[PDB]
Amino acid sequence: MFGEKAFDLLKELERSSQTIPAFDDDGVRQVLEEIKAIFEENVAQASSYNASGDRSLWPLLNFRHAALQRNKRCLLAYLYERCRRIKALRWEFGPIIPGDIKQALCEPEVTFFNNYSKSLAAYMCSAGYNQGLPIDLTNNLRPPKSLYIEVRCMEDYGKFELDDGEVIHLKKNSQHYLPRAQVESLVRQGILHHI
Amino acid sequence: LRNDFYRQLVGKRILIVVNYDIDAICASRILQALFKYDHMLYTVVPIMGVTGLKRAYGEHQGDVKYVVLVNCGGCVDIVELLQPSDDVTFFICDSHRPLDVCNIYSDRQVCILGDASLEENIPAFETIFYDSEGEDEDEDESSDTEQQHDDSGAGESDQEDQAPRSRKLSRLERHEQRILKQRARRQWESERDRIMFEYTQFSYYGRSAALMVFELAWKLSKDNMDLLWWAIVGITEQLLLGKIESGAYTLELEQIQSHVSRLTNKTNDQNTMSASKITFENDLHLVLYRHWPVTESMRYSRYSSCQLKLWTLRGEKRLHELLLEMGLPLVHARQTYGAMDLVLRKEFFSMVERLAEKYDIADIVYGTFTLSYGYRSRYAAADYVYALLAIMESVKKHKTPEDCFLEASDALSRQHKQLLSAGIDQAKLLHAAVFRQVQSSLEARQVHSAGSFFYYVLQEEHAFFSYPYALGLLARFLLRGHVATSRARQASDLPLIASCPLNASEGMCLLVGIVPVREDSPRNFFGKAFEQAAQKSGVALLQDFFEPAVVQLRQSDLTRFLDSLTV
Repeated sequence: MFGEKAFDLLKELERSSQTIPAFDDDGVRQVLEEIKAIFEENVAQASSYNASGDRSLWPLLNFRHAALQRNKRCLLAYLYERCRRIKALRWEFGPIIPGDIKQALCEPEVTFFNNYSKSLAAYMCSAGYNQGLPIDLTNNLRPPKSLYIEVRCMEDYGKFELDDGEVIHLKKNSQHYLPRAQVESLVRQGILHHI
Repeated sequence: LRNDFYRQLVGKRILIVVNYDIDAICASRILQALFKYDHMLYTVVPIMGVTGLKRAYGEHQGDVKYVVLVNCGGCVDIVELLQPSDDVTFFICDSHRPLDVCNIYSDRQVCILGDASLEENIPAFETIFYDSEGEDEDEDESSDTEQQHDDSGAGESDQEDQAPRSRKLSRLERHEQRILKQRARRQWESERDRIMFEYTQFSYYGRSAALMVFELAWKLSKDNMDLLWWAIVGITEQLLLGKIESGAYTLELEQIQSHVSRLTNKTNDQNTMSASKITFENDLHLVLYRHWPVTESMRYSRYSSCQLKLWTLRGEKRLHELLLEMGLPLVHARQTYGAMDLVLRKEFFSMVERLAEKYDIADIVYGTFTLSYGYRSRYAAADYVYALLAIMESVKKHKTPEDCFLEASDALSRQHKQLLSAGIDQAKLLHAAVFRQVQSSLEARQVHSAGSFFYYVLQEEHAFFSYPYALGLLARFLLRGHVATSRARQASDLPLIASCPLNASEGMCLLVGIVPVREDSPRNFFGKAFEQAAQKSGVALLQDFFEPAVVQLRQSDLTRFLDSLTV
């Protein structure tokens, strides 16, 4: 509000706790109209004889400085926590089952989502095996048990189960030809606290 | 037996637990336990009907070979039901016993647990499918059909003097070359005297659903106290020898006590909190001795009431007079039995059992069990089951049927109990809402005889009586109600019907059949009896339940169907 809106900007995530309908790209447009609204003034006195070098500007440098500080680092949070939440649910699953929407990508988050997924992919390749076994870490915790049956669920949406099935209808009663590698993604992003 | 066949059970399966029942859940949760024990993942199922079943299998169009259904089976030659079954292993364990023979035979995809003192239906297949009359599975004198079909050499084969089998008598002609058909029909119909004795006159239930299952898991060295209690629940549902029979009560006093008493894992150190091994005592089917006062719960059960006729005042007068001889205080008769003082609430049953011998009631006391989890309170034998039936809560959300099932099966744990008191409460309010209609309907004289039976119809929907369990309960409180006091001793013995409005379902006028009085073993005609009018005129009838004694009609397409169904 004079450098406070991020309290509102992550309020995009207000209901999106684990009862999340979906998400969007809020809180950038008018606010990054600032960054070019202001450099004009911040560099208005640039190498000027308008004061011939005295004490007078010394806040104004700092005015620019703090404006930018707030701007950039607010933004750092604005992507950073998004990486964090998506990373959490992506510890609940690979990029098999992508984001709820893939429409709340604030454009440069192309770079960011893909970068994070594939930095981690690289680290994966190092991990697991020297060649790299992307090694199951946070899902499908069946000890040695059945391979090919379907089960009961608790009403998922997103519909992202491509794996090996014609249509398994990844919701409650996603009950079809389900193999093991079909059902290899979701454990606690909202389904099978109950078979 | 499956001390051998259970050793088949390792691969994939589907465990279906057919339409709502207390046999169902008690019999199945144990097996869920068993099966996540030997590291198997499997499938439990809600069943909404035979169509729910058929779509369910349709949704499970794999080759899960170890298919399992329990407490069902008598619907078809179920290979006709379930065509793609090729050698798939099914398992039937149903106590709805009057089951088809084609399901028994065809030792391919079925489990004939045929064990019974009735060797009465042996050639029941040896003439209906094995013989036939005026048939096409045959040859002709022409040379175009010169191939031997599935020649049973019987009536199933030709009737034109072409039957290599059927070697009891002459060949060309007995009195004529087609007296084959004559004797075929002789045996056919003279023993449809016994086929129509099966499945087209009467139905019943048999044995347990899950006490056999207890003995199964007993042979694998499990002393699960809770499994004794769950099976107790499964039986005490239709232990109600007036509802559907136990019989073995005085024989299970040996059986189950022998299961549990003789193996005493601790004879000296059991005075502990958690799950102090089950006990046994002789107590009542008085509804809810424990958490309520007397004077409301002395009033909503039928058997205590009908013999002493309390929905009129005078019953209360004699009631008070027997509280007098009992000397209970009225305040104490209106505080919860546990909320009473001590000595009265100890000596209560101690006196009541012997000085109710002399005043019109003989058949209230039973033999059952009860136990603690801890120090909260001492739960009761059936107050689960009468909390369960109150969970069939057909709300308009469309999820609540299956959800209430899933809730119920998640109830009988020792964990989830905040809901169990909920079930008690819901049960009580319904239990005295039962009574709330009887006075209205009796003394409005709604007892429509209409000939050979008694008959009820109702007008709009109650959330009590949307579903039919409450409906059978209505019919089974009024019936005693009316027939105590309005009759001579001649006509107390005729059956009963009852309409059941469904304002929900566009107008269908549901019905339930129920039987005349005091004949425990002589049970329902209504395994088929309603279907007569279904043949005679026949209008949009249903028999969807594996429960037989039920239908579902249109709102108004019943009365003429009833006039046909007079006889």
